[PDB]
Amino acid sequence: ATNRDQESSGFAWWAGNARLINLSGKLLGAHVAHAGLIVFWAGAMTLFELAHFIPEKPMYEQGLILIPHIATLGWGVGPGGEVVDTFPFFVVGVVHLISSAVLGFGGVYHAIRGPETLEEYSSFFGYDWKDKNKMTTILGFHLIVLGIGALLLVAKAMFFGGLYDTWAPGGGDVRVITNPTLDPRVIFGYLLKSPFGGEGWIVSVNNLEDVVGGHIWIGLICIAGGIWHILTTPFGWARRAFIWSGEAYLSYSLGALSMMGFIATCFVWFNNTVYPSEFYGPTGPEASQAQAMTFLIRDQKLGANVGSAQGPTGLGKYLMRSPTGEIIFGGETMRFWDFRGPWLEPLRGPNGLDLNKIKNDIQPWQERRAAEYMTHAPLGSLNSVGGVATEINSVNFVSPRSWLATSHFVLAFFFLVGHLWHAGRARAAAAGFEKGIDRESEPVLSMPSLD
Amino acid sequence: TTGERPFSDIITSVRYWVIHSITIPALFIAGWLFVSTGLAYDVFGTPRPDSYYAQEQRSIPLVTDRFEAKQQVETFLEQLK
Amino acid sequence: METLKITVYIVVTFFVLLFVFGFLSGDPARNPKRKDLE
Amino acid sequence: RGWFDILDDWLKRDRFVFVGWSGILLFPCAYLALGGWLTGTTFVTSWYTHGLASSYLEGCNFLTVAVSTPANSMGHSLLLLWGPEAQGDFTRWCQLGGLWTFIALHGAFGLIGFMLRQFEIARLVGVRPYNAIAFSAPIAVFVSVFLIYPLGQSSWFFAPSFGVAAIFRFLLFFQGFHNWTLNPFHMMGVAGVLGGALLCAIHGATVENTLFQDGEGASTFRAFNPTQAEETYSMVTANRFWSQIFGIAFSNKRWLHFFMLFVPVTGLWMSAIGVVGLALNLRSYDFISQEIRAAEDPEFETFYTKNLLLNEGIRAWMAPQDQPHENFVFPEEVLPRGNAL
Amino acid sequence: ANLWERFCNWVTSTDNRLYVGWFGVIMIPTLLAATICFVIAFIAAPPVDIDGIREPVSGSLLYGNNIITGAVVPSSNAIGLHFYPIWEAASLDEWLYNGGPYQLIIFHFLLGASCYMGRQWELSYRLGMRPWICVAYSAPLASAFAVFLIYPIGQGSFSDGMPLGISGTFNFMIVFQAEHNILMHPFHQLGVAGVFGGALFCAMHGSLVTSSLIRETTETESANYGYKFGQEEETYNIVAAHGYFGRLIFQYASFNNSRSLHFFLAAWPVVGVWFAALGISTMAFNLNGFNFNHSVIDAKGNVINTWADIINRANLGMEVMHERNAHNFPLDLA
Amino acid sequence: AELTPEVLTVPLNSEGKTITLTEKQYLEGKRLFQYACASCHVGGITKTNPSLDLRTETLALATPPRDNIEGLVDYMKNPTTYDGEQEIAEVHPSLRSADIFPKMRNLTEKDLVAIAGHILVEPKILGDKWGGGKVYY
Ligand code: CLA
Ligand code: CLA
Ligand code: CLA
Ligand code: CLA
Ligand code: CLA
Ligand code: CLA
Ligand SMILES: CC1=C(/C=C/C(C)=C/C=C/C(C)=C/C=C/C=C(C)/C=C/C=C(C)/C=C/C2=C(C)CCCC2(C)C)C(C)(C)CCC1
Ligand SMILES: CC1=C(/C=C/C(C)=C/C=C/C(C)=C/C=C/C=C(C)/C=C/C=C(C)/C=C/C2=C(C)CCCC2(C)C)C(C)(C)CCC1
Ligand SMILES: CC1=C(/C=C/C(C)=C/C=C/C(C)=C/C=C/C=C(C)/C=C/C=C(C)/C=C/C2=C(C)CCCC2(C)C)C(C)(C)CCC1
Ligand SMILES: CCCCCCCCCCCCO[C@@H]1O[C@H](CO)[C@@H](O[C@H]2O[C@H](CO)[C@@H](O)[C@H](O)[C@H]2O)[C@H](O)[C@H]1O
Ligand SMILES: [Ca+2]
Ligand SMILES: [Cl-]
Ligand SMILES: [Cl-]
Ligand SMILES: [Cl-]
Ligand SMILES: [Fe+2]
Repeated sequence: ATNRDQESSGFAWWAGNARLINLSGKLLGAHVAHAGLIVFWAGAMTLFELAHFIPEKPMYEQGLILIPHIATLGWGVGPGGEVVDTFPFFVVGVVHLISSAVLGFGGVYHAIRGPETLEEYSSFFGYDWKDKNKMTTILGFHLIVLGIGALLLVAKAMFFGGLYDTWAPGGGDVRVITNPTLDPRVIFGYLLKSPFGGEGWIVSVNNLEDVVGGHIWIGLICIAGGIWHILTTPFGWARRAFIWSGEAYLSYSLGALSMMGFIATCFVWFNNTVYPSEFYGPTGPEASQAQAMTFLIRDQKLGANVGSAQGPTGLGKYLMRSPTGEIIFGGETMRFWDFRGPWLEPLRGPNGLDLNKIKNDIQPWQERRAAEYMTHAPLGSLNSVGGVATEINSVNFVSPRSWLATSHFVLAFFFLVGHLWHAGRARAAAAGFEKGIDRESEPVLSMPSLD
Repeated sequence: TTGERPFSDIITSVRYWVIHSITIPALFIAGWLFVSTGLAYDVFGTPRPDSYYAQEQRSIPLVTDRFEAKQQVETFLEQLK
Repeated sequence: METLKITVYIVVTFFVLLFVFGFLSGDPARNPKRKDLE
Repeated sequence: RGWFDILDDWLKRDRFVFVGWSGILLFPCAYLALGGWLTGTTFVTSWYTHGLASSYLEGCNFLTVAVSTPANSMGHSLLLLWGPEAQGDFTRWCQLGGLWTFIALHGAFGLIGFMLRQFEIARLVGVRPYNAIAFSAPIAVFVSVFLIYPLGQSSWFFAPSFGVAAIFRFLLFFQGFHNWTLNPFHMMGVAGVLGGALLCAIHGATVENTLFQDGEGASTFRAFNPTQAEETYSMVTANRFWSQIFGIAFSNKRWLHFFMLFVPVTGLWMSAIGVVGLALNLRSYDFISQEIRAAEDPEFETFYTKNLLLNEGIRAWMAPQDQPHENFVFPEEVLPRGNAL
Repeated sequence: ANLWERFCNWVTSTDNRLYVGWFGVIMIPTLLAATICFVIAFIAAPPVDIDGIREPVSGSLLYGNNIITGAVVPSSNAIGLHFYPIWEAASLDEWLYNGGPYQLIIFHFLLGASCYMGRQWELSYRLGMRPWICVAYSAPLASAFAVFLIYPIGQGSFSDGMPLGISGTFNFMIVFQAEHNILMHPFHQLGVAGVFGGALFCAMHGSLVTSSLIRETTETESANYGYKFGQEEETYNIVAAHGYFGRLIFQYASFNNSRSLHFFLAAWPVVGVWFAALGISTMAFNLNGFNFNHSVIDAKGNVINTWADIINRANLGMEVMHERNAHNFPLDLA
Repeated sequence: AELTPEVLTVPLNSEGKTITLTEKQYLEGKRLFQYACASCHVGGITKTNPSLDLRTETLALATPPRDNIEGLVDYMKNPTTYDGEQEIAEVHPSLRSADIFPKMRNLTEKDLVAIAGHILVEPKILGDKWGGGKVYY
């Protein structure tokens, strides 16, 4: 039983997987088996959601997070995001579940049956962490794989049905993308936008052309980069900047994933293009705006002139100006004037909300949508009591946006912590004092006093 | 050590489990029945779901007199017909 | 305000550059024990 | 070597659970406080004292069960089972809140018992009794909050009830009615608790990160021997690190650990003094200069006046259900409310 | 050596009275700017329209505040999450009315404290130390992020971020309870276990070590003089302290391993506070405390109040009174 | 106190006829009301127009009367403004507008009766809480 106790390995049971660092075969096993866990949950969770799914209820009233992902890809839904066929959901679930058996098979094999190290078995599959060439090669392989994935999204969008477009003219619908955005000024344009209000960095992408073109770019970039890293080896400056060891690489990736986690938190919280509100429920900004819209409509029906109605503070009760002058909804929702949504934009003119359009052009479907979104705001308790914290039990509801955002903030945080942990440790181990200070060679004792 | 038998010894011994595979379920069932027979309600004076209010009453039976409190509660209970 | 903005932009860029180039300047080697970490 | 000394012998035998003379006070009182809390939260109502459900039997969960205080009409009655109120009737006694005084009093004597235990074992083992001394802060908190505070008020009713949500209510009541956050004694309490937490964290982490390599393991816990004579971490390195990071550093270990005793203990004692004041409604509720200015000047606004508006809300909206003995009926039209909400 | 090499050697020097380092290169100016702006504002800033309703709140000393009431007031609700640096204002007077100082201060501070954490890693590396003190520091830091950045992002405005002042902090807490029932949230409860527990173990450790100090002094001098800085011998008898505590409870509830014990001392409050931060950071997206309002019902259907419902009444008072002129519609949706 | 046949006896129509609901009907009523209505009408109020509540007195002064089973079933088929003057199926869930309010598609006549019965019985249980809003929480 090689390296399977503290004495031989140096690692206690609670750090047991650290015993795998230089056992590439077993480590392979751990990784493949874990991939199997991921795929397993995707499939099983999908089948669970589908069993618990009532087609004529909004997805977001049913605690669904995966079916919305499938539906966004254009599978199983029609105009307005109405479910017209569940079978694609069923397929996604079943095929993932079946695939997890394969992955788990390979993982268990490599983990407790196969060659514990791969280097004597195969020079192709074996590796040394310190071998910069091989490391960048495997990195290359996987970059090519990722690019291929992004290109699969592109292919879905352009050649196999299209995507769900909440912005489609005449109403949200599945649409084939025929003219993806290829101009780098726009694509990287997003990358150089401020993350602050009214800008929102990449989180602000608001049309499917930009999304598809983005994935075209990312796909080519990843494939090119992958080839590049297969054919090259780190340059001198890189060599001198980094720690080259398993734990170091792990730490780099932990940093990356923490970053991605925070980004996804903001994506699901603000964006309603790749997270359509039809499936995920309205955003916080969206529901606040929707309340304003709802009472503007009600009161104006009762005969109120909403353009001239002065509220208690002196600001408009229904309508006011943004700090740069655009006409926007009044009350606290003044904070959310950067919100943009298919049900509100027809009332928007060049200077913002248009009073004539507001007076004459509001359709019943808009009233409906604003009422729906206002009454499904992403607020709710841990035991899934919908509404403000003072609300009485009655409505079983917490928004998918809340679930997704909170879960991924938590994970991104602990992953930042993990990055600090493993980076600090990788530095200490590479320098050789990760186990403590050498009593006979205590560095501070050879330093001059501070005073 | 302080002279007692190690817990590791005891709880992994056959005899321990011969004893406690009887005594633990016995206790569990006893408590179960303490609730299911309704005895708990009567021992502790806790209202059953139908004994918080009389049918058309909506006023809490709050105790308002220190020394005749006992009689107050008794009257309150009679008020459930 | 424009002079203020330009000034701050130049300052921030200066310090950021110091940070990056500094950590690029053989930092793993800047420890008491094993210096050869390239 | 007479009966007293034989008894002393037996009480002080080195067994799995040490007994001691102090054990005679401690174990029955601690056992009855814990058992009383569990009995009450499992089976006992608060219908007749508060108009509340408070047990598992009634449908409450871990967060919402409590052994609730007695009716306000009970005043500060000891509420003994054989007393003039319950008159020996166990069921009525439960319905009147007898378990509350039962738990508070047996709890108080159990705490005396435990601190006596700390003195006794310290004397027996030959150490200084600084652990007992430190435990005086828990005593001060329990006595000021569960005994002195309600004794200053109308009745045991306004003591904290023994339950999670019940305690949360106690907190919110103290904000609304006492403006307790404004109180400099509570603030010193906060500084002592948060500062205690900080010292706990920073000391533990510092020791763990200035360890000497005393073994070959990458898991470093085994490289310690309780019998060893050497420091297991470097105080000199620790001192240089914090000196260069924070400007100042401990250099004396004895002082370090005394300070760790001093900060949270002192914090809790100060908070106790504040609650003793709240027993008499002797609050730090207002700043008089603030109020004179704001009364005369309808444009003057600070976070202090904002928070009093919040307090006024808490009082008006919580009082009728929280204080049922008062029979409050606040018509809709008199409830303080901002626009729309 | 060239000028840049010399400069690097100085920056990363282990002999500076205060360590600079590359993180320090960012930390020092940002903390200085945050500090200076904070002090000037706290003394002299005019009233700030925090809630964007032209109702300016006075935070500074010169404008009617004391130490307890004063604050640097969060930026206007009108600004929301927009970036509002000095050069976005038409004038310093506009900047001040809209709460520019708040944004300048909290951004410079969040950056500076992040770099403080990094700097803790950096010096641990220069001194040949193990690296994880910075991880302990990540807990208070995460908390700061939670109340100054994450909660504002989630609610769509820096006007709902914590005020830089004592009473303002209490304001933040009370409105938080109204809108999230944070008290009934298990992550806040883990936070309380974290700091109550941290305090407890602080006092406990302190008292145990102090109680087992080895006699090295006379009764007319402080026992502290019995320890000398850098002595190799431990200054207390851990076997005696363990004998004591182990008898106080029972033997196997006590730590005989000092490393294990100090690791506990670090882990408990750090993890607890991590959960406090995550509690704020997730109520930032309105996943709130447990709601057991009207959860117990009798046979007819009458509501039987629990302590949770009383809590709910208090929260209602807070809700209906807070920001009394800012709401025009019945639901407070952020 | 109990959920008695008398509590569950509610006006069938405007002409003084009653109908006694079963306990299964009461439970179905609460379930269906939560399913199709509570998102706006939780506790007997109306979130998107708080001026109109589901109190029995309010429903009695509605046009046509809505304080009986027939009136409520009709409302769920063809909802009107309070004065009976406008049909509002286009902005209010109804069988007539099941196409745009899809949760109404699987509601049967039996379901409508149960929802109606819930709306009538619940104030008999909760009193002023029903339609009361936060003041009465
Ligand atoms: C996703 C989580 C995960 C994965 C994939 C692994 C994987 C691994 N661990 Mg780690 N570990 C984990 C979590 C995980 N661990 C956790 C949570 C802890 C703390 C409890 C540890 C503590 C730990 C220690 C202390 C050690 C390991 C070791 C190992 C390796 C060898 C295991 C072995 O030989 O046991 C043999 C086990 C058996 C013979 C029992 C059967 C195990 C199989 C895998 C069960 C498969 C069940 C599955 C349903 C079968 C499906 C079949 C179907 C597809 C046909 C292996 C690569 C060891 C190592 O590093 O060796 C060098 C080692 O010493 N682990
Ligand atoms: C891809 C992500 C990743 C990978 C591959 C690793 C890998 C490793 N970590 Mg790292 N780590 C990570 C992320 C990761 N970590 C994150 C996100 C954190 C922040 C918490 C850490 C913090 C951390 C510390 C402090 C340490 C490691 C250590 C290690 C090494 C041993 C781990 C082990 O055997 O644990 C065995 C597994 C366990 C003991 C199980 C832990 C139980 C968790 C906490 C329960 C989580 C609750 C769950 C999510 C929900 C409840 C479920 C329940 C109800 C059933 C191994 C190289 C050790 C090391 O330094 O080795 C060099 C070590 O001391 N990691
Ligand atoms: C990305 C993660 C994620 C998200 C956002 C969701 C979201 C949801 N799930 Mg899903 N699910 C997940 C992963 C996730 N799940 C996993 C891993 C499983 C397998 C256990 C499931 C299995 C599952 C089932 C069977 C069901 C759901 C349901 C739901 C819905 C209700 C959730 C609820 O009430 O939670 C309750 C909240 C909790 C239990 C709190 C969890 C708090 C954790 C333990 C804290 C962990 C902190 C950290 C990780 C620990 C680190 C330790 C530290 C020291 C380092 C909601 C949409 C329900 C639904 O409506 O389906 C239609 C439902 O029935 N989920
Ligand atoms: C994913 C990571 C991964 C890696 C790096 C390896 C690597 C290895 N495996 Mg393992 N294995 C894996 C996954 C992996 N396997 C899985 C998923 C299973 C279950 C089927 C197994 C079951 C398995 C067994 C039973 C054996 C190995 C063996 C080997 C060794 C010989 C490889 C060879 O020469 O094949 C030659 C390569 C080919 C014939 C080409 C493969 C064509 C592929 C599969 C087409 C599909 C490609 C596509 C990208 C798949 C995407 C999947 C993704 C969507 C999840 C090599 C070290 C052997 C060994 O260890 O001997 C001592 C061995 O006996 N593997
Ligand atoms: C998984 C993705 C991945 C990873 C881990 C790597 C890793 C690496 N790359 Mg590779 N690369 C990749 C994908 C990847 N690459 C792709 C897709 C391409 C095609 C575009 C390339 C093209 C490429 C080239 C041409 C080179 C590398 C090189 C390297 C090596 C050093 C790079 C470095 O120091 O980064 C650290 C990053 C920097 C030092 C950049 C400057 C620092 C600034 C301040 C970063 C600020 C970014 C900011 C925080 C991000 C916010 C958003 C932003 C848009 C505003 C390292 C092994 C170098 C090498 O040694 O090749 C052999 C090299 O010359 N890569
Ligand atoms: C040493 C452990 C201990 C201590 C300090 C206490 C203390 C208390 N108990 Mg608890 N109790 C205990 C163990 C203890 N109990 C045990 C083991 C049981 C299980 C039987 C109980 C069961 C119990 C119940 C059911 C109740 C209490 C109550 C009380 C409180 C009132 C007691 C009282 O007034 O006594 C008065 C008696 C003395 C102080 C004895 C002194 C005797 C003197 C010194 C000698 C002279 C006696 C004389 C010769 C007798 C002549 C009698 C003649 C006139 C007829 C007090 C806080 C009451 C309470 O909490 O109400 C809220 C209550 O109802 N206890
Ligand atoms: C290594 C290791 C580990 C881990 C492991 C793992 C992680 C594994 C995994 C594994 C896996 C991952 C597995 C999986 C499997 C799967 C399966 C086996 C499946 C099956 C399926 C089926 C059979 C289906 C069915 C169906 C259909 C088809 C239709 C629909 C419905 C149903 C569902 C019925 C541990 C930690 C223990 C430790 C030791 C070492
Ligand atoms: C898909 C898509 C898109 C696109 C995207 C893109 C195109 C992206 C890109 C991106 C990118 C392009 C990214 C990048 C990043 C980078 C990073 C993240 C970096 C990092 C770095 C580092 C980390 C470094 C560090 C350091 C320093 C600083 C100093 C020295 C040392 C060292 C090296 C350590 C859009 C939006 C249009 C739309 C949607 C879809
Ligand atoms: C009051 C009174 C008394 C006393 C009594 C007693 C002493 C009792 C006891 C009682 C008891 C002594 C009871 C107990 C109970 C217990 C229980 C009920 C438990 C439960 C548990 C659980 C539920 C668990 C949980 C958990 C945790 C804690 C953590 C881990 C995880 C888990 C979740 C598992 C006398 C007669 C003198 C007189 C009259 C008055
Ligand atoms: C916007 C961010 C900027 C991105 C810039 C990306 C640049 C990528 C290539 C960086 C080149 C690195 O170049 C780096 O700097 C100087 C160049 O004299 C060197 O100079 C350093 O050498 C040694 C290394 O031990 C140090 O002790 C010494 O203090 C210093 O002179 C570094 O060893 C070199 O690796
Ligand atoms: Ca290569
Ligand atoms: Cl307020
Ligand atoms: Cl509003
Ligand atoms: Cl009315
Ligand atoms: Fe210590």
